[PDB]
Amino acid sequence: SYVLKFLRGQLPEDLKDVNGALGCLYGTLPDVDEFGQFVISPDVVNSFHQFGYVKMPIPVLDHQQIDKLADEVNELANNVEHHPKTERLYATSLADLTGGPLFFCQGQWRAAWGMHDLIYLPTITVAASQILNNSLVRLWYDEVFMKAARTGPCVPWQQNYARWQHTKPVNHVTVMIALDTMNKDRGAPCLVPGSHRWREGGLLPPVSYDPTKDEAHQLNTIWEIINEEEGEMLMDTPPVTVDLRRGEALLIHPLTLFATHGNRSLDAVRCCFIHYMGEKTYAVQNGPLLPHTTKFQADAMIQGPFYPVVFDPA
Amino acid sequence: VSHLSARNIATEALQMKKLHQERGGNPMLAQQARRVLFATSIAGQNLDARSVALLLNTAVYFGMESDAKLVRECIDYCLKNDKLITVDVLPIVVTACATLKSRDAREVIEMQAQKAARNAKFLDAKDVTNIISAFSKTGINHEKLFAFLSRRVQTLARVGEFEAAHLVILANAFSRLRYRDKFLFGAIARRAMSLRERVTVNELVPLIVAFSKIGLKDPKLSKRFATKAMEYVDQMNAEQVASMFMAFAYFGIRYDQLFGVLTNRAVELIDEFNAQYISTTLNAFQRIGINNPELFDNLAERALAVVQDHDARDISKTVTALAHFGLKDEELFKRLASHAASIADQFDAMGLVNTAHAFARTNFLQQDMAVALSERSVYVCRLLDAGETRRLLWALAKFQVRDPKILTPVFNRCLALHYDFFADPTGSEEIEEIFDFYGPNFCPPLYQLYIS
Amino acid sequence: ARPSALHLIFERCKLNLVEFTAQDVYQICTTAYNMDTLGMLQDPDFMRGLHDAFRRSDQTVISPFQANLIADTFRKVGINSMPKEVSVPEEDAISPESLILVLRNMNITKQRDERKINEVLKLMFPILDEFSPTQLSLTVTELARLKSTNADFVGKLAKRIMEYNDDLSALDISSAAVSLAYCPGISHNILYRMMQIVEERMGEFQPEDYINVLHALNTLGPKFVNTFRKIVECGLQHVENMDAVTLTNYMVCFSTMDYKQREHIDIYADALVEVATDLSEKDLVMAFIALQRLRLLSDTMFGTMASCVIRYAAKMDPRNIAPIMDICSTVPHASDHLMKVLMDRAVECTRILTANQLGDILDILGLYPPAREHPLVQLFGKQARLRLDLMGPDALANATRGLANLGYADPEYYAQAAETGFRYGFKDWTLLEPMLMGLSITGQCPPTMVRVLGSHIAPMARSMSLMEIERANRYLRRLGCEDDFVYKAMASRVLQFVKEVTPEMPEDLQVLLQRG
Amino acid sequence: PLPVSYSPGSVTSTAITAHCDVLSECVAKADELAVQLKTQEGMEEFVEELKTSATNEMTALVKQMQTTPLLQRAGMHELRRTLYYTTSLKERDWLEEKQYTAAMRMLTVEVLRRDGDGVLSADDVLYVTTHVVTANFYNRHLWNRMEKSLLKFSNYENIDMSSVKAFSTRLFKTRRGCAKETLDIRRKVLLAMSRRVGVLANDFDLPSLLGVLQCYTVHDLTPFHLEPLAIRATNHVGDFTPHECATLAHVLRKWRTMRLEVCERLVERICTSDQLTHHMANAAMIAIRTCFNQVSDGGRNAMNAEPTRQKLRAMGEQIGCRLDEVEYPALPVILSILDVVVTLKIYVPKKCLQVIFSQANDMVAIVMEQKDDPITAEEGRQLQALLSHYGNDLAPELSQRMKEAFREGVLPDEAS
RNA sequence: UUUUUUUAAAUAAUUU
RNA sequence: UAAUAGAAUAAGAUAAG
Repeated sequence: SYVLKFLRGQLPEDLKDVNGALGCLYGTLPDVDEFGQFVISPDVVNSFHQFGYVKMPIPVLDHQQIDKLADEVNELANNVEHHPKTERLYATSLADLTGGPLFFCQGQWRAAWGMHDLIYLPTITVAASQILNNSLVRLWYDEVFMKAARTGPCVPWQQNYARWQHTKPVNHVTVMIALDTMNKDRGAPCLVPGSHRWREGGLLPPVSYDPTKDEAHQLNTIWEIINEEEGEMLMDTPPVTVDLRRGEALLIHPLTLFATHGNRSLDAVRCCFIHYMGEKTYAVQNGPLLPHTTKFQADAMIQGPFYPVVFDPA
Repeated sequence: VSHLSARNIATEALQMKKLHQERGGNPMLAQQARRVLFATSIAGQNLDARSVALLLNTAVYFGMESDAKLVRECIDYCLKNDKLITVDVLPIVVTACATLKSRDAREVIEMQAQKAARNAKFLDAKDVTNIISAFSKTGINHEKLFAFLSRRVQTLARVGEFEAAHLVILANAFSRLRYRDKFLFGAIARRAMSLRERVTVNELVPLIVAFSKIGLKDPKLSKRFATKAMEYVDQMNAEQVASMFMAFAYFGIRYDQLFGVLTNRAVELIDEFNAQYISTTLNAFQRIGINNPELFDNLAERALAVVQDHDARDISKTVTALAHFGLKDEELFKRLASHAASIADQFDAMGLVNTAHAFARTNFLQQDMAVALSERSVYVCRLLDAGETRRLLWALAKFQVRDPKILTPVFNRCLALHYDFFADPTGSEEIEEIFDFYGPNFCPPLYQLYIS
Repeated sequence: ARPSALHLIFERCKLNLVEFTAQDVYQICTTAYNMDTLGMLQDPDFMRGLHDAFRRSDQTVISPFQANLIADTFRKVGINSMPKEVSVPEEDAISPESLILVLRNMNITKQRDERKINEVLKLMFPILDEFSPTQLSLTVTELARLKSTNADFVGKLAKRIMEYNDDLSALDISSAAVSLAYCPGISHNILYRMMQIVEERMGEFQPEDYINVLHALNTLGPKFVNTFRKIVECGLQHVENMDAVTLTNYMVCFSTMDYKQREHIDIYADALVEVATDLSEKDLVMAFIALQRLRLLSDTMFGTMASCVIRYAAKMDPRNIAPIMDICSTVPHASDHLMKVLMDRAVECTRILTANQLGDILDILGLYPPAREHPLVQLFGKQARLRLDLMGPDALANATRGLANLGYADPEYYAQAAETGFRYGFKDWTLLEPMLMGLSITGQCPPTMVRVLGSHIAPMARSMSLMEIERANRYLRRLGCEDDFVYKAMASRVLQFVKEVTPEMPEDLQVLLQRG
Repeated sequence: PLPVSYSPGSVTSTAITAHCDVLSECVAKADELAVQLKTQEGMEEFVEELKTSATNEMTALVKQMQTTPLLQRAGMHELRRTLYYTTSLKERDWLEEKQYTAAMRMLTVEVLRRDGDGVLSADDVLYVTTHVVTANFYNRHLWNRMEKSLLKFSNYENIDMSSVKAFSTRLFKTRRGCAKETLDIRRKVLLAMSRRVGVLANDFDLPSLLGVLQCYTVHDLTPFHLEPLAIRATNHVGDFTPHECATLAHVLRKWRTMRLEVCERLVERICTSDQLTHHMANAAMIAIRTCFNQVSDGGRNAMNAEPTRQKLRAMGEQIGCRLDEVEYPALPVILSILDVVVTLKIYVPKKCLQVIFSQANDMVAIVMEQKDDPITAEEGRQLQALLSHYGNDLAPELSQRMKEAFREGVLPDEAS
């Protein structure tokens, strides 16, 4: 077609169509023979496979990049001048146009710069490939959480794969990145060590969510979904909260029991979840996996513009 | 780059933008400029109005939306300090805010429109064209401002104060706004007359295109343009020949002695035509109505070689033109249907319905194309006319599509526009076909409205 | 190393668990700026938490400059921060002090807002009678800095200030004079009365008062030359012991007013060059320009001032290279060493020079003999080819003329310059000529280019003189123009002066008379 | 059967109908009391009780809309009247900010949901746009969707006359202090129905014809599709009141329809008035000046040009003789009337001149003495020149006053 | 190549 | 406790009412 002279430098309507990654945060991706620098130690992989989660030794982003990424989150929940490309999100907490004390966004990698760049970050993608038995890494989807000051709620105990039942094999990993300093008083993760090998790699029954109640009861709902032996290993190794810095990341298994604390600080707290999947991932039904996405059929290999390949060890 | 002040950043961003838009669209420069602009802030430093305007324009030019920090800072500066945006930097701000569609952008555009309306008597040759082009980028309906700018343009053109570039920019800007002024365009045409040899081939074709698009219905200047361009055909490029065909299809007057020469020149450069040029030539021949199989065979043979280069617009226009003329090219139609099925999500509201109707009119049914466009049809129902909805429904019925998730949007749209749906006589036959397939069971209210 | 108590305090600050007021944030920032033993600026996660506390605090309690200092110390560490804008006082809050505070915050924190300025002026109009004499001068200064266009309100304030002549001191009088001089739209009657006030109390002036009055006189222009007269005589008894910057301002005023009494100008220049070594880069540049504009650059004068400017020539500002290059020319004095280092400095910063500065530098260096055998010609040719898109008609003419005079040969650049100049027509023969000089170096151009060039030339031939006619004919024959209209126009212009084909007429002119 | 969800814009009746009926009756009683006044305290007591009842009704409606899925099950006419009442009760100061925003956010959400399905008819888009932009409620997606949907001119082809008049009146009344960002979209509402107005040109009544013309001209819009609309007015003069003729003259001047033949009828109809005012006199002078500049001394009828100038001058004298009855509100009116009189060499009796110059004296005296309260220096110079030209014996006080005003410097400059 | 420009305008009607 | 300024510069096709 003819792109007008003042529209030649524009970008696609949704950043899904942007093949590759823009150079905004860390420039361009390294060369094919330059991907060996971001490899992680085998002890980190062993710790992930033993505990069900692991904290990467080094922060993944510089402070200026974290500031820019937090500005993207701050502008993704404007509620006055709503974000451009808001329709390019799988879900939003502001669909009601009011929001609340908790802001959650999904599929923001198609809406803002930096967030689209964060998907192709080598530091986390190489580690995800190593976790996934050195295979192709494909984005599953994104998620952004923002809890307000003095009133932010807490997300109770949950299993990630319990929301991904339409994907056949368990071949997933979660990377959670703290865009702000976190603690037990503001959005720190609370994971159960060794909880990904409890029900023979199965899924625990969903927890009962009763809002408008204190955080202690919300975090104490664990004793209602476990059985006697799981009670014993919970007695032996109680849930542990991980303190995260301004850029530190955390790898989480899909089957690991996981919750987030509430926000009692004087400022909002932000975090970003990115879900990755391997090459050998299939669907179970006929239809789309996400709202307004490419539809697959039967046991169809999950691929397309909505699930880009972010790393290839070949 | 850290040692460079923001006044130098604006200059280098403008340099990068100028190199990008004109001297080839190198992605290297685009991504370097995007990376440089992504880490810039107008905070704590005193800056000129021109520097802020340049930063805003170069940021917005490189795909930066209204949620950016630099864009927000530049937009805020303009609002707080408005009088600092003189007529020299008004077009920059208007061009930057044209694509930005937000409350602050709307307010800024309105304030600059009023400023340009007040100061329309004091502009010179550069300012009038720059302002009118910048306001032609944005979609505005301030007729009074356009009339004042046209009066100033006529006053300046009486003393002969416009070059060929100024003339083409003015004509394009005024034809984009659909501002039909017989005297303004007569003055522009007479200024081209007076300029004479200073208007080259590269600067004459866009003038003819802009004069054809506005539609003045004046046969006195169309003949003159044909005569003036008849000597420049041998120098014309393929992209210029296609634009010439399109412009003189827009005019609507038949010039056989010119169309023959244009056809010969197009045949000479058949190896240089892309998909866009083929689609433009076919659409121009469809509009003007001449049926020339000899050029059509060459155009179809060329289009069979550049199938992978075809865009959704090109596919729609080429298929519609080939269907109108009753030309049978089974291989080309199969390849185009497969390609359209490949890029079904790029179709806009008009293109999807045009492609579906053109494929359904000819006895050509392909499940790869049919399923893809039927599924895509859901997202464009809300942007269609009553006649377009009727055409889309007939094409969907010819595909034998019965999925309720597809049929409910189109039936809702045709029910909301039922008066215009049933008031078009030329589609009456199509109506008695649509209800012949679906029957009274599907959407009873539409059937009852059809009976009445 | 942070001990347990310090570590826990730092953690509480990092987690936004401590409610900080603006005063406490200011104290912490002052401590960090004064003593770096704890490494506060070396912890990004601590300074970011302090900034987050700063945003969510009540900043109205602290002075505007305290908020500006917090913002500056956050910017220095790498955090993008800006103090909040103050709201316009409402209902009972309108008092003179509260309204002056809004302008002061707009000044110090660089958050200028025309709408709030207008609202403050409308609120301050009714209560203008409650202002103390000092607050009126503060308002005049604040409005002068903000580049306000409401000259009527500033005139009212000036009248009220001048009603209190006895109360005001010399410093206040000088500040009011310079602030009024900076405002563009002040009625000349108020300026005349203020200058009359300044004329008296002349001996009470201090060096800062002299500098302020000289700045005001420089801004005002020659119409106040009489007042400047009362300056010069008043400065005649103190010239032998005076500040260097004051003498530079004196020379600038002498250049601006076009002073006629040469004895005082010579006295001031001779006193200036004694202490010219104490001047900064900008002051030295302005003094060097002023001495040139007054025809006072003798051999000793130029040598002494060039010896001083060579010191700053090593790291000269890009805005200062072109002026001293201009002063180096148009004088019959040796300046080889100055021009060498100036050309080297221009080479160093070739990638940051704007289009106008590059064109100017090339224009001055066009006719310089030692500039041809330099890398600068080639580097500037590439830079000009890059920057042709950002060049106006004047920059185009300057750059093309400078490159053509230097012997720079590049057909593509000259063709691109001609095409760029075809986009906006050449108003003058001086603008059009450099394109012809550049294109005549290669001796060939497309027929369309020479055809458009002739179309441009033919109208212009009705005013050019005989020398310009000969030069245009030379360029036209070099480019190979076959159009008859242009040659007919040039021959018609020639006939006006000659009226006949003189036998002695240069052989080149007879060919023109045949209208080839 | 297909699960279509298209309900008529103007059956499927929910409790929203009853709530809107209660609100309608309350507003009707309040407006009836408002008419009845023309016991203020007892009146305002009943107004307060009705306001409390309406606030309770709206609170119940908002709670029902929040808790239950009522909007999806509701019709569409009920949604339109709910939007109307939510926007209207805010201008009447019967609702708070929080409740108004809560009620409008869900209305916009439901409107966007119905837009996604495509059931938004060609009339409901115009209705929602007019009742959202005039209330100055900003939603980015809603505004962008409406603006993009207002460019499909083929949809807005068979709009009813009542809808056109109601939307035009709604846009016209709230024009005075509308926000700038709301202007452009307002114009896109007017141009969407411009052809319906043009084909409805021979159907409007005379009072509403001028209303449409003023609504279009006040939004700096003079579309060609409304060209017959003006022409009929030019061919229907004499049925207008004398005051309306001034606005008709201004409109016809802005539509490039103002010729010599209509000027005579317009000025005669102006002079048929019982007593002139500043508006009729100013419009008449502007029309006379405009028709005075349309004569060419070297055209086809160059020999006929001077008689036309004499006719224009005499009919200007007709107005000029009646220049003492009017009351000038501001100096620019005087400086325009006197400029027209001097430029066209119109003769004015000394009595009218004395009254005119007496009126301006009080104004300049107010400006000079009060000094607290915008006569610029150039306007004062023009007034001084006018007084000197006509003679200083007319107003000897004004000459000294204005000369002292220049000496003191009270009058500001045009630059400031 | 000779068309035209310069107000503070505020009077529609409705259950949306 | 905190206040100093410089530059003058033009790109150009949306399947319409």
